[PDB]
Amino acid sequence: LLREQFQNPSDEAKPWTFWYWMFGAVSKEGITADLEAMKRAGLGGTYLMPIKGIKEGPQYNGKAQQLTPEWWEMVRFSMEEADRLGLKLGMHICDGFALAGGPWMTPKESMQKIVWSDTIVDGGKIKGLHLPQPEAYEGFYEDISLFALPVKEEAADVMPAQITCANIATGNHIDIKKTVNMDDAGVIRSSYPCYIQYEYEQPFTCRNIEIILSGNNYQAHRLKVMASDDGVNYRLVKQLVPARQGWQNTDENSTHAIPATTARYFRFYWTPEGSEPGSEDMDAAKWKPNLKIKELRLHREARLDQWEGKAGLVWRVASSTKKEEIGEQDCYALSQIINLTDPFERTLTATLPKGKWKLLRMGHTATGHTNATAGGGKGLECDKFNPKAVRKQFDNWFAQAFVKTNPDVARRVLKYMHVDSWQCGSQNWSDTFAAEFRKRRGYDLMPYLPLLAGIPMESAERSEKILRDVRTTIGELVVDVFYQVLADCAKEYDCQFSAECVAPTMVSDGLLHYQKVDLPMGEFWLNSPTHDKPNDMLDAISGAHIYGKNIIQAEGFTEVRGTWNEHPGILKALLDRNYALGINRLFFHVYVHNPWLDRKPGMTLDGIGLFFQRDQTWWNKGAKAFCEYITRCQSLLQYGHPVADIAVFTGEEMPRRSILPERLVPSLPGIFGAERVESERIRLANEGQPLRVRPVGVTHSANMSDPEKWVNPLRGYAYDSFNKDALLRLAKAENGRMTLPGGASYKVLVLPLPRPMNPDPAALSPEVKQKINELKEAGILIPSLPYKEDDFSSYGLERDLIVPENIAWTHRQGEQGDIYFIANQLEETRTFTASMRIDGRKPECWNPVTGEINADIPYEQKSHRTEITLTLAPNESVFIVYPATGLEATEYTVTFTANGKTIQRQELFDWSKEEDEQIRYYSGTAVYKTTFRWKSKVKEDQQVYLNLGKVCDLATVRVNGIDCGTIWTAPYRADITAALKKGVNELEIEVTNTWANALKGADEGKAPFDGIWTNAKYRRAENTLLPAGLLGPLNFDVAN
Ligand SMILES: [Br-]
Ligand SMILES: [Br-]
Ligand SMILES: [Ca+2]
Repeated sequence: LLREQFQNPSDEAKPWTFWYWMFGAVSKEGITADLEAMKRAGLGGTYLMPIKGIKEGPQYNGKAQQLTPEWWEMVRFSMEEADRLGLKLGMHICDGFALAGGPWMTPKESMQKIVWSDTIVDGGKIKGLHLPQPEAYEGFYEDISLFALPVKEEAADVMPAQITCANIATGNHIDIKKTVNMDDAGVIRSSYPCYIQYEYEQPFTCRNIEIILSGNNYQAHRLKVMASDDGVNYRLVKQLVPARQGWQNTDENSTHAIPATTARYFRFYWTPEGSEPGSEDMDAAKWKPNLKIKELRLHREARLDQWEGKAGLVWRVASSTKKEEIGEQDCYALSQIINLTDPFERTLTATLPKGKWKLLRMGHTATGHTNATAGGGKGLECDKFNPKAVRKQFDNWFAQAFVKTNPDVARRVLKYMHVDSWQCGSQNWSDTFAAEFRKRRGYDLMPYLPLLAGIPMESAERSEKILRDVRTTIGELVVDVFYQVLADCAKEYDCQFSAECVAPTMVSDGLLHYQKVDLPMGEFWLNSPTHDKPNDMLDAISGAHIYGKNIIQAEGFTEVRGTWNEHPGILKALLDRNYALGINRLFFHVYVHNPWLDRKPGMTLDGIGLFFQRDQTWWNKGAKAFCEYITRCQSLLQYGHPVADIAVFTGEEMPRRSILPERLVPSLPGIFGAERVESERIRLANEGQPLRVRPVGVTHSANMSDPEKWVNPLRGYAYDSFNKDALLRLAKAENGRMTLPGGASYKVLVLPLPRPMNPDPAALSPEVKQKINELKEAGILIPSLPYKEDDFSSYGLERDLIVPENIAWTHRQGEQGDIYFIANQLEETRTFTASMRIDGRKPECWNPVTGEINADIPYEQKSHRTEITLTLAPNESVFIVYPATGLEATEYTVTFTANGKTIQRQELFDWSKEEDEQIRYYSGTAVYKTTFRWKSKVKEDQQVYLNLGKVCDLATVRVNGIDCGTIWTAPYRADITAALKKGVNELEIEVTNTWANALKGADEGKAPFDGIWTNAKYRRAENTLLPAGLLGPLNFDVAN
């Protein structure tokens, strides 16, 4: 029954934590203390993951380097203690937090890429010729083919150039030293509009520019190319366009094609005007809009536009190459190419026709990626397309946890196998790739292998059709090999399989892998706009919904710079909007193991939060009460199936992933509303490229999308993104709706306009065209775009929930009835109407903070909907469920637990404004004791609240020794009804703040007690003491 799930939730409803072991510094005494704290807070389990080793942190004197006998003894003891306490465990598939590496992997067994070497020679008879050796990682390299291409032009690929620059920006304060300049090594820097000029001795013909960088630089890809024969009259060649790109973009340079241009002078003009704001698919646009280029390489030999990404070496999306850029005469036919593979530190002997020929020697080598955050378990990443390599990774780490510990205990407690978010670049080859390509795509890749160096063949269109097939195959192999093999291994060891995202680092369909896993998992960050991953969150939730996975996990509260002012009151709105998106099992990031019992707050992940661990000031009472709210919420939010009326198709480009709401605004302007259309015009215009600092010390693009401003963006409908695999393999028409196994059922199917991640757009395959037609004939609404009405009520599809803005919500339904989660996102008390798409059933209001149920709230039935009036306090949330006078106190005694000080006061006070330093700089818990008089006996159906006024930051209330609650969020009041008596009552309130004030104290030689230490170095920029204590005033509230 719903009422007993809410009141006595199951173990599946409890949140979990990540548990990080730092630098091999681990102790048994800390393990016991940590696991007991976790059990007392009400967590269900933890994922044990060690991060770095003694080399990275020698000062900590760690005795538990990964994979040593001493380390395995800590893992065994942890398992033993988890069993005693009734907690469960998981571990990741490698040391560190990403991804699938270890010291047992050789270069041959690691991720592979196609590499090559060039040389030009005269034809006729060739004899014992040595060829240049391609890139070989640690000396590993293997030949595949050797091609001979008849040169298109005899002139050289590059020529010498005199390089100069010129500032063109005028007026006002222009820091003259930040105008364009070139250093000793040729590196070009600028913060103001400028040109860079290349002068050739004789006219040069340029077909593309290879842009080479030091790190990332969005602005480098926005140059405007101009050319001149006479040194004064210049003509426009091309405005360059940045390719879509993710945070791991540095493994390859970028080639921008132009129309073939013969000139003595090339000018590259730059301005920051017209820049796009940062996002997950233009990651470098997050950073300051300054220009920085290591080298521009102007090439003569023809190449496809942005080929590095199109060959799958790196995660990128760009437009197909225009005919103006690569025409018939720029491509090679198959009959022109002479394959010299058969003719054998090797040499070549054979004979060519007369003329000059390019000797293109192709092969493969390792990409060079490692599980970089590992300690003892660090080495090369496994080949993701090789099933024996993938199995080997499993056997050498995760499988060993059932052998090198106690095997019977391991089998009871270690029930979860995790793979985290991908951080190992991309790969475009393996020994099996040709054959896999052959079965799946229906033709041979091998004669076309020079496409993977960007050398065009037959036509531009034909070259790019095949390169898309290479990319498609890459993504298919991530799922059918790496995930498939790991899923077999997990089932063999009786483990559940959780996984986070593959996008935006590895070429993939970002949703596709979620079919092979039990527990899709997303990520959401606290106070970290440059590192948040809302598109990851939508990949995991969309994947779960379309592939029928009921439990959706999330790595929550990850904080790029923690500053020790975080407590549960300021985490609630963040959590609730991610519940509205559709997660239902939270994993806290992060609980770090503190091996010392006399250092507080102790060891952290170099100051990366959330600092969620036993030595937090608010752990004992605050972590517990938060986790109780979380468990009540998650009991209802795992019930039944989620409701979503709209499916949005993710297309046929590669790579691909779920679609962010902002990118749908041009398709559905009516649904989003005019105010959203207008605010988006202004944001994307991005006038002045404004900067924001958040957190302390992280300067970034101010107009980047903020997920807090995208609550209920379709104004009462919900959507999932939806891929070709689900369309072709799972979708079925039933009663005018598109259904999928596991409970998804959509009335609308959107085929969005061309968009930044699908700009061509990629043509729909005949099979996709066929299924869409079928679904349309069966009653599924395929709207005509742009869709301009406010909603879909014209077609019989009303909004699910009608509420005002800044109200986050979700809807679940099953045999026992319907549930709406409704949450206030503002720091304001608000009263509003909520209108739900439910006809003639009685609603109830269930309160997740307190566990109270009000089964008889007022409501009105109107036009076959149900309306209620809700009052929500700041950040307050509620579930709507449908079945099928001043205090007058004596002298306060206030006792500061951590340092034993006690004082006597008549009036309440802010700790941070006291003259005594041991109070002024205090962080921790203080116990207030007083008495008050109650006039009359408590009547029947009379309810009394003690209102606490302003609490900094949480308070537990006790009346005549009876616990009346831990108060951590609005409204700040406790129900004292049952504890009251006539006469004098005893009043005790325990109040706890955050660590900020004590750390500022300790930093300045004014620590308020002994034993303060942390490796977390970041602090609030403001340099102020925060408000602290029970500020009041205290008041009674009597009602019925
Ligand atoms: Br870049
Ligand atoms: Br897009
Ligand atoms: Ca992650």
